Amino acid sequence: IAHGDGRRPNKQRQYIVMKACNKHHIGAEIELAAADIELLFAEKETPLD
Amino acid sequence: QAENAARLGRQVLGLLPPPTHRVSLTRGPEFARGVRDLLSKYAASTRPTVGSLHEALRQAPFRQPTYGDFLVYSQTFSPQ
Repeated sequence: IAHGDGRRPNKQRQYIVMKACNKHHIGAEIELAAADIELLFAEKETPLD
Repeated sequence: QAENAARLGRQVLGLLPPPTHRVSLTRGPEFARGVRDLLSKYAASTRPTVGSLHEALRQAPFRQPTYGDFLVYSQTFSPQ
């Protein structure tokens, strides 16, 4: 906004903003017992099995 | 009584060393479908279940030790 005092005039301005993303990583470990993995493939035998 | 023998049809043919990867060239690129245990990154879902990963657990490494059979005097090896 210009005005009538002795101040210098104002040229038009321009601004440029540089923004970037950030990487993040997430991870958890599950253990599974070897017999639990195996007897999912073992055959049905008896009503206790 | 052959049901007992049908058990040994299951267990012996189920427990073998994995055979050699040999596919004739006239079949084509079917051999790439016969490579499953080298695949080591299985896909996951929102709610994964065993039925989604029962194929994932099926590939397991090949581990079989070699035993030793010793016939010992009962005096040297303490019985318990």
